[PDB]
Amino acid sequence: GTLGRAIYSVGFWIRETGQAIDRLGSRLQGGYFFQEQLSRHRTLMNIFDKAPVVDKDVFVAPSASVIGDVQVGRGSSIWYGCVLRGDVNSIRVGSGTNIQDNSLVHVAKSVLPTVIGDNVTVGHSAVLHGCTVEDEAFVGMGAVLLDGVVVEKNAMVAAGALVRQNTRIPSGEVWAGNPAKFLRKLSNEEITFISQSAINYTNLAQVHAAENSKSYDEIEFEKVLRKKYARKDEEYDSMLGVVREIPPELILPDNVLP
Amino acid sequence: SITPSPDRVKWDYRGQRKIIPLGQWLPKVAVDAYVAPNVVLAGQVTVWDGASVWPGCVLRGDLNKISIGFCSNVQERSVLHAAWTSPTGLPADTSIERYVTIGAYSLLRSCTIEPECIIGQHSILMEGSLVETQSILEAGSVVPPGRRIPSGELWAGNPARFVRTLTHEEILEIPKLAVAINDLSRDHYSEFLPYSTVYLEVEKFKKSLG
Amino acid sequence: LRFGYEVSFEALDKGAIEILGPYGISYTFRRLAERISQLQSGFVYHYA
Amino acid sequence: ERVSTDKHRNYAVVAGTITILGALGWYLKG
Amino acid sequence: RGSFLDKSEVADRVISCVKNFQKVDPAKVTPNAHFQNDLGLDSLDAVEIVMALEEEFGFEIPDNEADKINSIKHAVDFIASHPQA
Amino acid sequence: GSPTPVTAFLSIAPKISIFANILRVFIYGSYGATLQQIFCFCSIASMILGALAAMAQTKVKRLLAYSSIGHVGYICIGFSCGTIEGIQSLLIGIFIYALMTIDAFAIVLALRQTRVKYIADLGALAKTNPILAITFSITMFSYVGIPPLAGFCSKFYLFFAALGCGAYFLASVGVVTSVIGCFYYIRLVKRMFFDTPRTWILYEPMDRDKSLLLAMTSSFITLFFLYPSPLFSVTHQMALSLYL
Amino acid sequence: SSKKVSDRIVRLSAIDFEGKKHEVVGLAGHTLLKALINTGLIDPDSHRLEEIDACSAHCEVNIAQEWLDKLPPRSYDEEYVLVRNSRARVLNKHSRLGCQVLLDHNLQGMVVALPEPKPWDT
Amino acid sequence: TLGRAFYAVGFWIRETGQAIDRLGSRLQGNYLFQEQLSRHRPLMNLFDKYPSVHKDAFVAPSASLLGDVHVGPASSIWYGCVLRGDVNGIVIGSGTNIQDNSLVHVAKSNLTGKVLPTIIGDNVTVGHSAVLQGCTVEDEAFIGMGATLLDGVYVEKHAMVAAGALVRQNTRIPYGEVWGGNPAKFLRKLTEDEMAFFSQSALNYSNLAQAHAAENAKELEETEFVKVLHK
Ligand SMILES: [Fe+3]
Ligand SMILES: [Zn+2]
Repeated sequence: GTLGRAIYSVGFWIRETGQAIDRLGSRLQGGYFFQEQLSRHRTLMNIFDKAPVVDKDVFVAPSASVIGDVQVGRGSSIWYGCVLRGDVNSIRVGSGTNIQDNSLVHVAKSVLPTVIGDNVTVGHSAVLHGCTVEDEAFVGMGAVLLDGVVVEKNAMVAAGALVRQNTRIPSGEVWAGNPAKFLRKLSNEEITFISQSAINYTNLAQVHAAENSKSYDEIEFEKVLRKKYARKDEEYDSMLGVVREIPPELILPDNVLP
Repeated sequence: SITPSPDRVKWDYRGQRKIIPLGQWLPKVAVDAYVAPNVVLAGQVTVWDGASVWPGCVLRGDLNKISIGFCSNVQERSVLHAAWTSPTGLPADTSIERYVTIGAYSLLRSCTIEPECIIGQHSILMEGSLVETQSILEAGSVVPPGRRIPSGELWAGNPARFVRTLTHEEILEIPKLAVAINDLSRDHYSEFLPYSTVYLEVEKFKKSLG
Repeated sequence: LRFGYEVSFEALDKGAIEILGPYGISYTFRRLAERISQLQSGFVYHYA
Repeated sequence: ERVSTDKHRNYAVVAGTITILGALGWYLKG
Repeated sequence: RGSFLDKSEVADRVISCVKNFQKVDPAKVTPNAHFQNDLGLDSLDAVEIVMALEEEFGFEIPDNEADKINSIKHAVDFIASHPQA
Repeated sequence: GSPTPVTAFLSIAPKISIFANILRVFIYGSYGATLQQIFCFCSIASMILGALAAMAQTKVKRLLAYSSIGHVGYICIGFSCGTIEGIQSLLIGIFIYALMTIDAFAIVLALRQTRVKYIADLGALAKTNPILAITFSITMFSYVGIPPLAGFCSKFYLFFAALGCGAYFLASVGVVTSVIGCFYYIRLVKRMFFDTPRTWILYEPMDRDKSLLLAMTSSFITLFFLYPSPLFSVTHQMALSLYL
Repeated sequence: SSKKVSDRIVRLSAIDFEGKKHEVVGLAGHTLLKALINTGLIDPDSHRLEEIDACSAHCEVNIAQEWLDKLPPRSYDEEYVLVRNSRARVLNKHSRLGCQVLLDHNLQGMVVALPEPKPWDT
Repeated sequence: TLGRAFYAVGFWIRETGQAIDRLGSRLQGNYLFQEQLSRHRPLMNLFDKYPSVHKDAFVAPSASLLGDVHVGPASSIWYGCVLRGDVNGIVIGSGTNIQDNSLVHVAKSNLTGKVLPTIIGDNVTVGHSAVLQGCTVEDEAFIGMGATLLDGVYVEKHAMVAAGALVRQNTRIPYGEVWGGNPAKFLRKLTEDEMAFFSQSALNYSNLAQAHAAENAKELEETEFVKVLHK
């Protein structure tokens, strides 16, 4: 009522005074400081009149930057800080696959388009520059794949491996080292581990997307719930006759639990 | 055929959240520690006092715990991750003890770095690896899963190989380096006020829209 | 020269003075503190 | 549209302003 | 004072328990003897031997551990290494 | 055994009330040399066994309990003299001991966040929490009776009351106990500052409620030697007003 | 000369109070207490500092007599801790502190027993 | 110094003003200041070491320029880049490109030795995931993809370090040579066709950077803002 209106007016005056004091302090800084502004960073970017086409189930991190001709299929994941800008060419990422965080899937020329198949992992900080990776492959963390490289189905490039131009990684084979020597044969248990890793990371992507697609109200509500349910007392709960069950909001899905 | 979602966020008006709590797991950052605004700590991340998490890196402890110890430095654009179980049957949580300097493009997964360690950039530590106390790995070194770096040694090469033993004078400089990057992190820390002023910008945007 | 080490240092400075000084005092006080701590046996009957 | 809708918070603000005024009057009259 | 049974006492008790079977004979029983082959017994005989051992020693043997008691040496090691015996 | 707030309250609050009660029932009512002899024997035992038992302790709470027992023994020397200066010294010692105990238990509750149990747990605290290490070392030295801090004021004025008391035996036993019982405080200070343990127990920061109280108490303890006239005058007036 | 960790791995077994058989994996040079804590049958917060002064017999494990001959004998401090921190003030003659049990390939395959856990909170 | 003292005083005044603003917001019932927003700034400064970036030079919003970077005209810094020059300056010429997810940073502390400022010339590609650490690269050069360059590394004009190469301290890559391998070593001499390819790649990549900057300079989407705000 009138009390609320008066308190709102007082708060407005106090807010104006505080903003004036903040501006005075910023002026006294000497102009060196760079004021923090809005985000200005767009996750999905349309370039060359050519828009990204991502599925409704793909988890694309807000820190991830997809630009231009990236087309990502069902159940895929693009993690935090990964860059996929198909502007001079196209990038086609299949279904059930994951491109982990801080990685880069760039394409060149205008022709060596970047193709990544299904149920394939491209590990942390991995660099791709126009590769053709087939289904159910495995590129390790830090592996860099140059122009025209082709990796066959069920083939592994180990961590920190340079794979040069026009090199073909054959099926059921592991390639490791700076000039990417042949290493091993990637046995059946390893292939099963590859498939299980793809499925588990798809589930982890679903969990991450569910957590990351929350607005301010959901974030605040779950923060309050987490703070209140962080620690529990059983003596007083038993004395009162209460249980204090964990809410379903903080229950992590069993797909990502050991 | 893939079906694009019409209600997909192509612009969040706010970058990636620095702290991403998964379920009941809330990332914990010590007040003395400095984590850059560009980092992403997701899941079971625990950064202790004096840590120097530098811009551009990511720590995703959703699969298993990730721990950064006292005065530990993790540098720009590195990646830290973990997974259930390891090839060595030891606990697979990523542990980095005190006085450990970790370079720019370090790719750490299920490592057990003992205190007072130096690790160069482009260094990769796969699952089950541990670098023992008072050890140095130079830039570009990659350790295979289950490989260990013995204490008091320097290692190098794309396959990790022993180069030479470490003299006491060289060993004593690891904590000095750790506290030096700690001091630089403290210098970086003073530029951030407790609360950002971006909410004024979002309120201005709301007023402009209506 | 023999007096400098055989008598002054080993027999007196590191010997009788130290045995009857910080060393023996430390040992006796350690054992006495242990014996006193043995009294607190954690028994209500003992306290009564 | 320009009113605070929390009755409890409004009463708390009124009590705080009353407290400040009372403390100031006590200091001036003491 | 004392949490594990003595190795010699365990060996003697296990040997005596094995000796108390009609089918077995004291001549062919040795500290390292396989129940199925050396003693000429059957699956039910081995199961009953394990049950008699656990009844004598007064503690329940897990299923897999009992399945891995196919020898007198294995039985002695398990009983001597168990704190509930 | 009791929860840390409970034991802090038990160590701080009942002491002053029971001692004021003792002054009002014994010094006023039943004032006679036999009561002072009883409390002299009790003070000798309290100091000697408190020092001896706290030397052998390896837990923070038990060490605090035995330090409390020893300081009660010092309050008992102040009582067992039973003069004007004796009662004034008793009151000064009670005030200083209450302040020091509030300081120590505030620090303990600050370290309770990470569940500190043993003396070794606070090892290498001079690196993780420097200012906390200096604050707790200052508290330990105050418990010792090092001059610049507040504990020494109560200490020497108790000893002065004992020298004007005629109780040379009591004063000598008290001072020998003061020398003997310094060792475990020094061991605490060593654990914070001198040791380099293989593994460190990182302690979470404080709350403002404990931090403000700890800052005020540490400032009072460290800077009490610059201005003890108010406390000395108040305690003298209280001792004089006990009778007239 | 690859310097892996599987060589340092020492594999042993533990039967806890209720009799369940457990497999415990710990590195050589790392104590049995650390190995059991990593396995998860000992509360990590109960025992944090691997020191005799900070040990209150919360790391106590009963070991077989045929295994006691493969590790160094109990020290005076260890015996004192066992005597003091016990239900009855007696020495179990088969129990040793987990802090002083330095794992090694000689002790690889050792079978230990974890007694009933004790409270440690205040 | 007096400048740093005034900087600290300004920080105190700004903190007090922001606290007053938040008090007024709480009085109004507006709790949106509690909304945790990204505080990342594309250009971040130290006390008196603000980065310089010429106009008509592309800097991606995800790129972070910390400290004493000195970007020149017509050059590009792409998404995910980190450019740290707090300990010592970073000089970056005209027409160069710092491609995606790259890092150009100066050494922290003086424990190893004197801190060498980072220098990058004109019309030079600086790699696609490179980690340059206080080195000098001359004009019309091609630092390769995911390449490590340690302090003291001097790459001459028209010289190539291939992808994945790790050039160690105090190493000089001479004119018209390719260096690669983890212990960076010479492989094969360059050709005038490859040098022309380097220059043409630099030019067309600067053009692509201009296109990216033009596309990114568009106004923020009110539709996307409303979509995020409402549910
Ligand atoms: Fe122990
Ligand atoms: Zn590219």
